Amino acid sequence: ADRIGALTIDRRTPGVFLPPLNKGEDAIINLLRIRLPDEIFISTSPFGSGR
Amino acid sequence: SKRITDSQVLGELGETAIKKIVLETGFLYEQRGRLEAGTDGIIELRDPKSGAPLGKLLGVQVKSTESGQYVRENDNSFEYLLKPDDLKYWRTSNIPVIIVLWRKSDETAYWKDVSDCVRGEERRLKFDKGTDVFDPRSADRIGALTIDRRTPGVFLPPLNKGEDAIINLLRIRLPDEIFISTSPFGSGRDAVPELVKHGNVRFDWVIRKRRFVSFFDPREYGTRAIVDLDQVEAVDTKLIAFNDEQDDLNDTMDLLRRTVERQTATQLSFLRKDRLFHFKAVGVGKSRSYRYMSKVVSAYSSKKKDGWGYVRHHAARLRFERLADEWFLVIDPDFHFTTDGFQPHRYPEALLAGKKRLERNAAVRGQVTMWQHLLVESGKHEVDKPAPLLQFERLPVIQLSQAVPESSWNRT
Amino acid sequence: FKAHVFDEPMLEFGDGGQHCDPRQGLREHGPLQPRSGDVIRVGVIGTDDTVAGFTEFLAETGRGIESGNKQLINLNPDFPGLGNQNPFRCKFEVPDGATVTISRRQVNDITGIGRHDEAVRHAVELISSQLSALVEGSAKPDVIVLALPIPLIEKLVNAKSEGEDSDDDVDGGDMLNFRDLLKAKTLHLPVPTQIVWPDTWDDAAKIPRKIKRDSNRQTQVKATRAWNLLNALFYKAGKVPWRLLPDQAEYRTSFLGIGFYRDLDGQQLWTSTAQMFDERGRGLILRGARAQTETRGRHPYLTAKDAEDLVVQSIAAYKAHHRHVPARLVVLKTSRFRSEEAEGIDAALGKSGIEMSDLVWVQESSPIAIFRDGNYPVLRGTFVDLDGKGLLYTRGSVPFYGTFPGLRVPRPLLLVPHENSDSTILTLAKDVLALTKVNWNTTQFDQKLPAPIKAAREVGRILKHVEFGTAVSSDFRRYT
DNA sequence: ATTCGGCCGTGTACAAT
RNA sequence: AUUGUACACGGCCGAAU
DNA sequence: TAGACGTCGTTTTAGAGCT
DNA sequence: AGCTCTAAAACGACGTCTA
Ligand SMILES: [Ca+2]
Ligand SMILES: [Ca+2]
Ligand SMILES: [Ca+2]
Repeated sequence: ADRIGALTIDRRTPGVFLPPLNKGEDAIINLLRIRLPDEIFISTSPFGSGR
Repeated sequence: SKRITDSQVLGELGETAIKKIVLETGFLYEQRGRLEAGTDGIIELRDPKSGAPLGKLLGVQVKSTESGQYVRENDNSFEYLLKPDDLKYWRTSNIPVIIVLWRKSDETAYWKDVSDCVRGEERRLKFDKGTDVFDPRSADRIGALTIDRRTPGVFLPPLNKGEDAIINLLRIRLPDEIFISTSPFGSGRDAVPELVKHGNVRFDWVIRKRRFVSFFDPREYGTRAIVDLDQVEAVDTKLIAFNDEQDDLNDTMDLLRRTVERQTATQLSFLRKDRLFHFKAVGVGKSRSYRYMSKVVSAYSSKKKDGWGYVRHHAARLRFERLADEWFLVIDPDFHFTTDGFQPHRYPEALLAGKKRLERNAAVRGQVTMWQHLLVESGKHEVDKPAPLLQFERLPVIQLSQAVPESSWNRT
Repeated sequence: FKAHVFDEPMLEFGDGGQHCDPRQGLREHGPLQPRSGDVIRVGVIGTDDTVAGFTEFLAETGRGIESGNKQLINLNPDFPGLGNQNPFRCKFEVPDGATVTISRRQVNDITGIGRHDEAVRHAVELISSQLSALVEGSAKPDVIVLALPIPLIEKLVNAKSEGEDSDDDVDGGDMLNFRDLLKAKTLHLPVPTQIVWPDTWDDAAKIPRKIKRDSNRQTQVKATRAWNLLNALFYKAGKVPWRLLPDQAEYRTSFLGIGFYRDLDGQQLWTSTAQMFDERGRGLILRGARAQTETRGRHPYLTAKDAEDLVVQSIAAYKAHHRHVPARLVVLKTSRFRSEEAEGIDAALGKSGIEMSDLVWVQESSPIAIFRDGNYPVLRGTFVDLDGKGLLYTRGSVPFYGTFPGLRVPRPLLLVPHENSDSTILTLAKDVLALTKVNWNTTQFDQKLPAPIKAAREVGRILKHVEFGTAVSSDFRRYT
């Protein structure tokens, strides 16, 4: 009975592939990402450089 | 004292009816014995063509009702509620489990996968009365349950009994006689102005090698100087159409094209630069729609679009073929573009590519059916006027032993 | 009109394993001819950016590439990797010292040339010298990959010359093809060469179109690109990936495809041929040769004696492997068979004793088609017998793929056998449909054209630049 | 000139409903 | 040119007037 | 000790019920 | 008008009273 029941245990995974493998260490960067608005406004002010 | 209530008889009848439906489909059905629990039977798939069982099983639970509407039943769909223990047992199995509801009053069967639950509810199944009917047409979909779409390399042969597809050929019924004669001119190019000079004008004739070939009688119209009247003769069409000589075949094809052009001049117009029969526009900047039977539906042959302005006309490169001593007309759908409906639209490559790219099989089938209907209707007189010379009939519909599992491809 | 639908022809992989899809068949059973040694040494030529870029892609394919479309897993399968399911049972390694780097000064030398034709010819000479160095040394690559950089592609393909088109000012026509010229000029080298653009091994890189400057080129998903590229690399390494599963009781047949190509001046027309037959064993031989005649002209058809010599060569090539003339000779041509051609074929067979022959004109310019009811076209393999002329649907809905991998309604082939033909059109269509699955340039198995016809046109591209009378290798690996 | 047949070559769009 | 199809454009050929 | 009567297990559909 | 338990039928042996 025990031997027969082991047939339906489905030892094989349902066709899943695992990209990653053995890895040593991890780290993070001080860099941070920025999202930008989809609109900018430009003009020609009567001033030179905002002074 | 022993009694077999109508409920048990009805349940057995429903199981038998579902087994009969499965066998009509072409699969194999196995009925479980007394020790059944949560599964009325097992369906095994079988290839309709080779008859080879596919070894893929799926459990089936059949619930039968004598009559009475389901939960929230309407004309388009209804709803059903499962028992929790039954759902748990179905989920702990290793084969797909379907549930089929069989109503005896209207003799209907509706099937659904037990795991296809209504969004947000575990035990509700929303049966669509149009697509969930249990019958051979659903076979492919049932087979789609056996295979796991996640694992690669697994597939299933087409499980439908067959399909029906049409061809674009239209059989021509040639007139029993053809007018052959001599002529002063060997080429019709010089003869055309002579015909223009005379009274009646019609372009349904061919001049190839000083010989004049036509369907209509040259005497009865203005084509008098084109032909030597003494040598005019009418002979059986088998001596001109169905023979082996090359120039006879060329003259037959040219005469058929000109006859089709004249016969369909009411709706179509010819473009000699591309040999294209395009739906002529009535009035400059005025539109047209066509109604055809396939069930009557309208296809909109001529469309302008705003901007600078371009007009798309449906068109076809109608050609002629001779197979098995019979003549067939080949329809090849296409589009023509005009700046104002008459003057051709220069630089049409972008519009042509855009229109062709989005066209799928259904659109092309609709276009070819519309063209077939137009050419069939143009061959009828229904009387005053001369009867049309060429009559086109649709070929018998082509039967295919296998069908595309389109019903299972709605969400690929 | 009686219609028929052929089941998908059976392919043979690995240790006799059978499957109807090259991608899945390779994954399960492996290549038909196992490679001796578990490493396929691949040489890379290009700039240090592209050489390093392509090197990690080969390693990336070893790790495994996920599917580009989970909805259609059969049409866009994931690349397995280096585990038990490795498609080719081998590692694609770039061994140390097997790389040649195109210097930035060398690229600027090619780019700086004004005329497009002169730039292409100068580039071919430059790459040919690098290829000679790669094979002369101890690197010993099995197949050499040319990873062209983006600046080179713009000048060689898109004809970009510092904004203004000086060549277009000359108003020349039919600019030289860099790929075809390069393959012709390196036929004497013993290692097949593969050209790879950065788009395949780098999704980030973008290459603009030649005319539509704003638009970029669109490529398949990365997994599909790896499947097609590595299969070509494996085939160019010298081992046949898969073969049509042979029926136990079939006539020993050799398929000969005949095609035509222009003579680099746009007027004359030569004839290029391709021969396909089994290797008396598990193998499959695909040769590509040019007619040895010199009857110049513009006619897209053979003459009496010229067609006879074509069959004599094909019989001799077949006889060199099997030591016996074939039982059946199937000839596929891109143009209608004429009386002079057919009597030329018959004369060659009479001198050799071939029993059965078939002369089929594979035509793609046919307006005849059939349409089912629905949003999908007819099944691939659908056949209609139009009075001795076969309407074969080599492309269409594929039940294995779950969809139709096309852009519009597919255009069927029209098989028009000549009068001097033996096999019925039903059997000829079954053979033609099977031949479409044995084109090794791609792993997708629904090809419109049969391999002998497809291989004949590919041979014509390279041989357009080969001077007549120059002996060249007939192996198809040098042309695909 | 036409009418019938056909073929080969270079580009873009798209990854399939 | 990873891969091919569809489309568009162009060149050309065979038979008879 | 025999011996129905009972509880327990399932399917099967259909009703009175609380909602 | 939906759920949900609740009736009603059958089979399968097996304690439990009930003498
Ligand atoms: Ca049952
Ligand atoms: Ca039941
Ligand atoms: Ca290739």
